[PDB]
Amino acid sequence: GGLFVMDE
Amino acid sequence: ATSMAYLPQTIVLCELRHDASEASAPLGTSEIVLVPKWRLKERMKTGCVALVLCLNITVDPPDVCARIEAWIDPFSMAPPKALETIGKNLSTQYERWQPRARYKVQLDPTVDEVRKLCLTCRKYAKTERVLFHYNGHGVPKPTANGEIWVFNKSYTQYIPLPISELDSWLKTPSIYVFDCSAARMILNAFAELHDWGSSGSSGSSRDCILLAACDVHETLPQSVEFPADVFTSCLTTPIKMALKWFCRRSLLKEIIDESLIDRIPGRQNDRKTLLGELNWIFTAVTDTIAWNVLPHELFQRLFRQDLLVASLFRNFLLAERIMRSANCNPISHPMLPPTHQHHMWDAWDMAAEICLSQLPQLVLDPSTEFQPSPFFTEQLTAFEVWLDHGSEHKKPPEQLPIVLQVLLSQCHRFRALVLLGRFLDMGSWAVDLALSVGIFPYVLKLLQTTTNELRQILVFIWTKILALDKSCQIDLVKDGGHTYFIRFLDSSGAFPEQRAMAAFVLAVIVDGHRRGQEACLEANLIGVCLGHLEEPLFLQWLCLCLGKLWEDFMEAQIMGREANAFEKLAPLLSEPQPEVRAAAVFALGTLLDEFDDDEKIRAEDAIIKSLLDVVSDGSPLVRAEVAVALARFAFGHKQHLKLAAASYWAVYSQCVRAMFALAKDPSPRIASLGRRVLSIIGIEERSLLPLSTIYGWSCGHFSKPLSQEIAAKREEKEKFALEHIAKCQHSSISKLNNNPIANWDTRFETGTKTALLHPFSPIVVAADENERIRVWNYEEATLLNGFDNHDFPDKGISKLCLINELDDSLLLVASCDGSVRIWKNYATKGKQKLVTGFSSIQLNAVVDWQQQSGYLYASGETSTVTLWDLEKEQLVRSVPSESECGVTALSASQVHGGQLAAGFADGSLRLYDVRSPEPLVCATRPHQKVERVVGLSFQPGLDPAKVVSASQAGDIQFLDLRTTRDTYLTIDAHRGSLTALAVHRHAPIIASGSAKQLIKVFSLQGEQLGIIRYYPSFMAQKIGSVSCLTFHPYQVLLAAGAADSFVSIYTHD
Repeated sequence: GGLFVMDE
Repeated sequence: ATSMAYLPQTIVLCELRHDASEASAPLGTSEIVLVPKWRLKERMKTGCVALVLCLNITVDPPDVCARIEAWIDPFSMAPPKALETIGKNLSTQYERWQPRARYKVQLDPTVDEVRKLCLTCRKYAKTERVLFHYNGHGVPKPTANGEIWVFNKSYTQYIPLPISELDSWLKTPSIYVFDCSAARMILNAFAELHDWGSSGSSGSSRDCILLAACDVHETLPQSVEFPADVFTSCLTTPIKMALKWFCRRSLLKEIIDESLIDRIPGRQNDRKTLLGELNWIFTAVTDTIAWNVLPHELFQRLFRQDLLVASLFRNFLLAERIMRSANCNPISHPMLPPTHQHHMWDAWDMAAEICLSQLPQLVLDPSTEFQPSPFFTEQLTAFEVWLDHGSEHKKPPEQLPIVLQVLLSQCHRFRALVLLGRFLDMGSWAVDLALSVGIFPYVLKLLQTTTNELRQILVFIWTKILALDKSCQIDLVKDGGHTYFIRFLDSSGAFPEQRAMAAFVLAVIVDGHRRGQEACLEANLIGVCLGHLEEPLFLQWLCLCLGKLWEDFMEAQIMGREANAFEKLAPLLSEPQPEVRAAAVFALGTLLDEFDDDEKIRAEDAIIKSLLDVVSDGSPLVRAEVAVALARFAFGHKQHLKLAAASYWAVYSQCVRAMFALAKDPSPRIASLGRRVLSIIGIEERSLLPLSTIYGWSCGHFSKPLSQEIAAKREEKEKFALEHIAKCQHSSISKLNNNPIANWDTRFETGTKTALLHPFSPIVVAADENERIRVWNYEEATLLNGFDNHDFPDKGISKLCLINELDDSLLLVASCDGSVRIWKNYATKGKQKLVTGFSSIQLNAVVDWQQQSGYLYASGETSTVTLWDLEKEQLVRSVPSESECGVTALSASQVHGGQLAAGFADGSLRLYDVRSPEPLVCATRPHQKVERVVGLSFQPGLDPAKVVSASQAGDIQFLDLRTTRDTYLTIDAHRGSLTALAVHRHAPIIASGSAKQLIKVFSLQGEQLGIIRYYPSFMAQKIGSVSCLTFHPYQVLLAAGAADSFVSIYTHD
């Protein structure tokens, strides 16, 4: 579950 | 008007648990298993990168101005320093995409140097992918023999490195970039390296991916607006290159200071900075094109698998566009359809312009007065436009990959999530589409967001995902997403429909998943659920959650006992909804698994008893569950239950009754379950146990989104009815036309025993003495269908009725043992399913259906009249008749709900108001022979008066019970042997039948309207059971049938 980053 | 008593709005047994033609789903059948296609676990990594650079500086090869490379002027530095920096720059340029990988550089190399470079890279990244970037600008073009060009030590000759040898040095998991003229040559060669076959596509086999700059004949640009490094600067520095191209072409260039593009503020990461927000739009734009352009399989391989390949193929679509302008057609090996001038680059062009203007004033001062671009709002609005108009399987929505990018930023997260659920709601196909785009992990990560703004949407999204693919269990537990929904159960955030979803989502997380069982068990999910047990869908699902939580996991089974779950579940076994009760039986059933008493024996006895109460339930759905829970119990207590079967052929003798009861259940799927239970005991290894179905059917509710013609044919029949009610009453009905309108041969050997004229169509239903059913048409002279109501050996017909006459009739068939079977589509030539079948009376059964109240009254040679509410499928009441002899006849008033008439074996007559605390209203003798009341009914009207009391004696006694006990009017139809009576529903008319071959018709005041005499067809002299007489319910037609083999219809001219 990844490829594009999410802000946290 | 008052005639709405004649015209009841109650519909019954037309719910989803009673479904029809292309779904045996209803229950008995197991749930529809799926096979997913979005499954590539191998998130591939490019571990090694091999940058080769063949540019002899100030040495044009003999196939010949722009000469910028990696954004460096190689003539500014002198050749060796130039080439050092380009080497580094170009590493850094790639490095930004896959920073956790090793980059090795080779500047103007020998073939030996390229051999080792490649050999070491393969040895470095064993299974991991290896990138081979090649740049042959200062060397000759690739050959038709498939050759890269390199050097010799002295730089005197150009040496051709053949592609075959490269392909042997690197291997399977690898990707090549070719920034050179005539680049196709290399791919055409690569294609010819291996023996054709080994795939079902254009021409592939391995995992060799290839990106080439231009076609075979073509040459890279010379114009100074471009660098030499165009393809590489598209692929590797896309944003910088995309804007520099935008200036030099579109706006004409000299207005906008082009060197501001180098000095764009912020970084590529912050979507709140102008650089990163531009970078984010580009990713979003490019990814979107790829998704719409490609198929599922190829897209997922290039654009979703390897962070580097994803980036290289995204950035390739920019090359597709830029290179096209410079007389160049780039090609990848997985070939991909034409990308340039898609309707989405338009959106990029617009966002770039709005950016590039702003850049002028943001340099004047770091004001950070950076208005976010509308792009992300605008596209989400285009997704709403799709969701209303054309919202079908009418090609995908196109904005879907952009909604996913929005989930990465709080800026539009809520409205994206909202619109995503809106999209997910329209069916599994949409969930399949979402999960193809790659929604799963971002929506999964959001299960650590405390924002209560979101949660009601997140539960709805996770409901829909788990409704399709059960298998997400494993991830949800592994990240601790199970806690999210357990909160939501206990949350003060209202709405129990949202909580059923929460309970369902947990049911699926737990379902056959001991890691999920344990992790929910720790999280007190028993306690949470049992707290709520003190709305129906929510109750249904609270039980199914618990049922799954105990199932075969005995630590939870114990926790449930000492949390007194039996004490809180068992009261749902009485609930009006079968769906609740069946789910309640499931939960108690899964709590299972000489003279001894430990904690559990007390529970397991108290359980089975409370389940055995529900063995005789009026819903198959429930009985199916009770039989499964009995099978479970039976497995563990073979020892006892065999000894119980010995003496029959404490609580174990109760079970064996119920097994044989189930074995001879009407509904054959319940029957064949009871026969399974019997075989588990040894009357005629876990794998033999039948499996509960209630969970599986309920789950189908969610995988399904969360009319006018219904009322059309409803009012059709009501108009016809009202008109023909009046026409029955107000017509001066003349004498009977003895000329019949049929004498139909059933081929019933013993003959016809009961019949039933259809209101709104030209149909007769008849019944044999062994319950064969025909559907004869009288206007066509044709059969419509045949039957065998139940295959059991003991036959015997009691009643035919219609149910829901006002919208698609269902045929009720009462058997003399009190079994009641309701059929859909009986009028169709073969297709006719048993909707529901239960056993009233728990003998000579008599039955009556009262559409007004939804009640089915039933009794016979018993002390009690038993009442069934078919909306609930529940035995609502046992009224004692108070007679000490048999109920021979039973009529329910159509006008007055609850009220009931009953004729008796001793000639007696009784009213009941079944809704009263004392139900017997009055009890009157009328006619005085002490022979049985063959037939009775309420007078055609709107009062509690009664035709009634045709006795077998022969007298048809009329009476009004508001005023006096004795008879209003007597008619002596027959000297003995009254075999049947027919009273009309609205027309003032009746008829009676004799065992002396004879039929008679009377006005309601009692005038001989006509005699008929059924003659025998051979000299048996046995027309002694003129058993069926029955009027049409809206016209004056008379059907009639005997102990011969004919059903003749008459009228009144």
